[PDB]
Amino acid sequence: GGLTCASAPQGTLRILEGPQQSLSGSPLQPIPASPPPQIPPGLRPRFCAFG
Amino acid sequence: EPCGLMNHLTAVCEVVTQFVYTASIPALLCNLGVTPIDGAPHRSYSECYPVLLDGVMVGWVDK
Repeated sequence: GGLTCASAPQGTLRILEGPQQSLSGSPLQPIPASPPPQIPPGLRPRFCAFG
Repeated sequence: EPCGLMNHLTAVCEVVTQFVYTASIPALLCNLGVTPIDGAPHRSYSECYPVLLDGVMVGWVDK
């Protein structure tokens, strides 16, 4: 009436919960790159010679 | 005399200072695929990675 060893298991199942990968879009930056410093339009000379 | 010994952090770098629960993490790692240190790795202990979480070895995510 006691507990005895039974037949060895024939296989093992290991369960884990996993989600999946999306598409590669690689959206690097809101406003991207190093935007260049640049000329103010027209500007004009702010200096003249004497005479 | 202090060269290379006294450094300074970059502008974006930062030190972590918050403390969190980190108690539901060992139970999530097992849902993800880790097998607890107790047993049944499902491979050979050589084709398995030893998982650690803050000094405490959760144990042996498959390779």
